[PDB]
Amino acid sequence: QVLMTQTPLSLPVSLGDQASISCRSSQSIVHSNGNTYLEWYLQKPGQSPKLLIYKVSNRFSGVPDRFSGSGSGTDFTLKISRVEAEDLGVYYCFQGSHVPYTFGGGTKLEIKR
Amino acid sequence: EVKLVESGGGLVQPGGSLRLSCATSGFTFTNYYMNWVRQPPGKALEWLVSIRNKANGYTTDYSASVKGRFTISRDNSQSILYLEMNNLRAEDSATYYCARGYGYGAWFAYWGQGTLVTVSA
Ligand SMILES: O=C(O)CCCN/C=C1/N=C(c2ccccc2)OC1=O
Repeated sequence: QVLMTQTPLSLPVSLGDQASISCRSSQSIVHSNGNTYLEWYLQKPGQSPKLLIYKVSNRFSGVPDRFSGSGSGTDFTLKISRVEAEDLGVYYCFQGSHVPYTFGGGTKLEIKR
Repeated sequence: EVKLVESGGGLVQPGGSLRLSCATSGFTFTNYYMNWVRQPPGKALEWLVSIRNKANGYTTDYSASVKGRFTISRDNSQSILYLEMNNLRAEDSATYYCARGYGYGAWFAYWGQGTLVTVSA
């Protein structure tokens, strides 16, 4: 089981600030076909998860371009350049390269008090 | 256009069983991967089962956790995904979600609203 370590657990932000979430796989995540199936998800309160980025870096259609993903080896980062109220929720990174497929523990992006 | 609607959750005592359903429309079913993911009330999304499209022989892959207790299947005539769950227990109580892949290389590009499963008498 490839472990996905997500950090931080809680990321308090102010609307309009940049924000970075990171992941850390315990082994390579390169599928045998060559692709790295690393995606990012966003679960808003009460809603079902939504696909943000796939294959480490490809922003899914319809997703605000303030979202972007990157990384190499076992380090992956999901960046939000300008946090909007609608971006508040729980983010999950996920690897779908090696079985069993694995999510990170989640990162709660919330309003900073 | 793309629709996924789960159904089959409920309240059940330990050791019992249920069959989840995932009705879909808006796309040619047989050509996409389908999956079941659950989220216990605290907690983190957890991948459970997955089944590929026709071009991949409808191959499946299970999470050890539900191995030999859960079984996924798909009715291609009706475009419906199912999940037979046996010998249920506390750690199985959660919201279950069905999801379909993306042709450009993504799992769970679309999710159903999910149904609830509560175990514990
Ligand atoms: O996008 C096209 O219209 C569709 C035809 C076939 N696309 C199949 C799909 N390919 C995959 C998929 C999912 C995870 C890793 C790599 C590929 O999931 C799908 O459902």
